Amino acid sequence: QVTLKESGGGLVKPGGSLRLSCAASGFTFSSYSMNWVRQAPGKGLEWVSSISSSSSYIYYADSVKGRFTISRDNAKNSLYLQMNSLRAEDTAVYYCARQVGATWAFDIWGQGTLVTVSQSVLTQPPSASGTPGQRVTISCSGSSSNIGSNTVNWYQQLPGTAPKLLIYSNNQRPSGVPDRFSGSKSGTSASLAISGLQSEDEADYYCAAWDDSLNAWVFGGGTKLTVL
Amino acid sequence: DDLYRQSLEIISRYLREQATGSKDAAGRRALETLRRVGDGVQRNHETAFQGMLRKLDIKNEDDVKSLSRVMIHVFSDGVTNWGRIVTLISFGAFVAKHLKTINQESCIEPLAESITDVLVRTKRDWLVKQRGWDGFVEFFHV
Repeated sequence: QVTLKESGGGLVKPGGSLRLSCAASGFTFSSYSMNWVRQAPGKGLEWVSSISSSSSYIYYADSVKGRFTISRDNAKNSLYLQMNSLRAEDTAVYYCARQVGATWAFDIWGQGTLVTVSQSVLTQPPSASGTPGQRVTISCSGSSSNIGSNTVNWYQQLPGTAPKLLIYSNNQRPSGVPDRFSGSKSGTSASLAISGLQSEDEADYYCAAWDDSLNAWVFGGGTKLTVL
Repeated sequence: DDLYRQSLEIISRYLREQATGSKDAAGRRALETLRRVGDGVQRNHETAFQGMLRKLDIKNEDDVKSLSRVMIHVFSDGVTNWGRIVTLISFGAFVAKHLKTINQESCIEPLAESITDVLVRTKRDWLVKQRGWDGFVEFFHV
């Protein structure tokens, strides 16, 4: 059983500190880059930070630089996020996600841990709709340093669930993703196509890519898909 | 520069132990991966590597000094990926075994230097974006 489980979430005062942990099970943790991705209640996914297998390469989103510190202890199969100088805008569910070495897709995600303290570079249309059996298309717009230079990944987030890898390397499906889902990339744009819409496809969809200028992962704002 | 120094240690250590025939943290894990992947590329491309060796005709120190030329010209097609990089290092190990048979053990160190030079000089930006030797280990994890 390959899993991740986040811990340490809770209520904190602005200016306060909190340390998150993520426990990895069923895999060789020391051979993977790991990431933190957060989600403010009712808002899109926001990438936070990433750390390579031997901690040699660390990256932070602009919104957390100087305040958050990522670390890992491979002997304890553990990923950490030390958050200092917490702000109201840091309120979110924090997800731990394993990165695939060959593709950079986030294939395993934890359930998340809620942190309560009391703009996206890729763009997507906020909504999409269709009737069962119809074909729907969701676009993801980027630029030269991200989609124009790097592959695109798509994540599906069903209501009340953690995101799941849907598409990687622009158009590849992981095992367990039906062939009704497909992806394409052209220039600085990408698109997710869902053929023969099904009731269970009602979800939020996010595209993501590495950005060479920002030295950060950039997630799209998300598209809420309704099946009428 | 930490990247050149680290890359040199890994590649030289790998080429030396491949010549000798006896196995000797980020660098450590990169070496374990390179032994697994590199020995695999050498077995799978043994005939192609033999042909490249005869064509290059490495018999002394002066041939090792001119070996960098081919490496820069193969990378001139604008293609960069870990597969190409590990093929270059595995070919370097193959040449280091041949150098050991013709009593040219002293040529392994400049050969390692030459491979590292071409790699770190022409592909520094790509290597850095790919998380260097951490990315090398992650890319080939099985």
